[PDB]
Order: sequence, then C-alpha cells, then structure tokens
Amino acid sequence: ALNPELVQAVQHVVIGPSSLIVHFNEVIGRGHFGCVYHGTLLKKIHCAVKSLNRSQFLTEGIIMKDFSHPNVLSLLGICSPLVVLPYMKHGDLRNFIRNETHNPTVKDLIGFGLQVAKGMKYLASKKFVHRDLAARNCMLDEKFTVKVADFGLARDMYDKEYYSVHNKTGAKLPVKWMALESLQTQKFTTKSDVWSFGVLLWELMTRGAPPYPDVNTFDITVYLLQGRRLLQPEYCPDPLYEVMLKCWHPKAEMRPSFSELVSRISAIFSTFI
Ligand SMILES: COc1ccc(Cc2nnc3sc(-c4cc5ccccc5[nH]4)nn23)cc1
Repeated sequence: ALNPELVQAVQHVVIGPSSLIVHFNEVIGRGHFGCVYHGTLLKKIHCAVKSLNRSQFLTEGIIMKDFSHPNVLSLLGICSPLVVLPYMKHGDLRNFIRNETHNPTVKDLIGFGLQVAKGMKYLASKKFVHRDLAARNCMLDEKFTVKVADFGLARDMYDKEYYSVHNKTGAKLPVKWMALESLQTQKFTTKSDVWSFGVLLWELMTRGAPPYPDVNTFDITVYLLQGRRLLQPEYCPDPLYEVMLKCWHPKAEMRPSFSELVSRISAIFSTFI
C-alpha cells in the first residue's frame, strides 16, 4: 500500500536490522516523541538510537539524510520507527556550558556560536527553517564539535520548562527564543531563526543563564515592546553584543543573514588568542 516511488527513494537511507544492535537496557534520553538508546552499527559504529511512539511520513523524513554538514546533526540511517543518529558524547550545548567542571574560555564560547552560525548558514541555504534554535537544541561530539540538532526525525521538546501554550491555538512555543513577529503570528522564517540565534549567543556568553528570568512567559511581547532587549553579558565583547542587537532588529528583513553572521563572528573570534 506504499508508494513504490517512495520505496526505492529511501533505500539509500534504510539500515538493515541485521546491521543494527539497539541496547534498550540503557536509557540515555527520554523525550515526548520517543526515547534515545545506545546502539551499535555494522566495522562497528557507536550511535544513539531514537525510538518513536506508535509510516510514509517517517520514510519521507529522509529529507534529513540529504543534510550533510560538520555543524549539523547527521542522519546515519533509519530502520517502532528507529532514528539512527551519531553519538553525541558531550550532550546538549546548554547543559555543557552550565557544567561547572568544564572551563570554556570566551574564545571557546564564541567558537561554539560560530559553529552554530555555520550549521544554520547551511540549513538556511537548503531553505530549512529550524523554528526552535536554542542552546538546549544543539549538541556536542567527542571533539567538541557543535551540531545544530533537534530537527527532522530528531525533533522533540527536550526541556518542557521553556514552552508555553497559546490561547487561540494549542501550540506550546519557545517564547523566550521567538521573534516579535512570530509571537504575534505564530509563523516562522529564517529571519526568526536569526532572532533565536541572537538569544543563543546570549546563552553562550552567560554560560547558560535562562533569558528574561523575571518575565512570565507569553507576556514577553509586552516586555519587548517596552523598548527592551537582553542585557550585555559581562564577558561578551562589544561587537558581539552589537551582533545580538542586529539579530533582534524589529524589522525581520533588516536582520543579518546567517552568511553575514558567520562572517562577522569569524572576525570577532579571530581577535582572540
Ligand atoms: C547522546 O547522543 C544523543 C544524540 C542524539 C539525541 C537526540 C537529539 N537530537 N537532537 C537533540 S537536542 C537533545 C537534548 C537532550 C537534552 C536533555 C536535557 C536538556 C536538553 C536536551 N537536549 N537531544 N537531541 C540524544 C542523544
């Protein structure tokens, strides 16, 4: 009953069950949409396997297979729908920077943001809008390479604390990361991803502080419309805060592209020893 065209299209993405061992005995992540487990891929390859709840839309998900970039979470393959992802040793970026045992420098933190910018520049060039860019939704591998994650079949609410439900609709949205226009229309664009990226930069430069702590969530609109923005973090260089303010331009079309952001951030990064 499957579209035969869809069938032969996904072959380059399908992983044979004889080639994947899933270690269900070790839960590494619980999500709203499924659990992540350790896995072995056949040489032997260590991976994370996400097991979704409750078919054609799953196999169509292989738009994800066609995304390949050093700073974007790759899809190893698919095989209960099994999402086979590369193992990310150092977990989500927000938890990593909040970890007191780790000691990233200012240059390192700016480096993490430059990596996210490159990943988004890639995603944007494929006309992919993320809609939930945040430090909690980026991951770090064993070489401390940052991967924009939490998209496609990997999409989930990995920290429910930061999603609030709207009235007219039912949507639980990451309001503290959303652009003004998205708060008002609930539509998302690459330029609204740029707003979120500005917030992510602030997260990095505060080592994972929650944005707008006092503010009670969906009235963030009123807060911003008072003429407000997140404050400059103590160790944030002045030009990087100017970049943040640009990311939060009132007019979406006046915000920088991710291409411009990679360019500007690479220059700032380069001034550090
Ligand atoms: C250990 O390696 C992985 C690899 C992929 C995944 C699934 C995934 N894809 N994108 C994202 S963001 C994310 C995440 C987990 C988490 C836990 C606490 C707070 C924030 C979090 N984000 N997980 N994830 C989970 C663990």
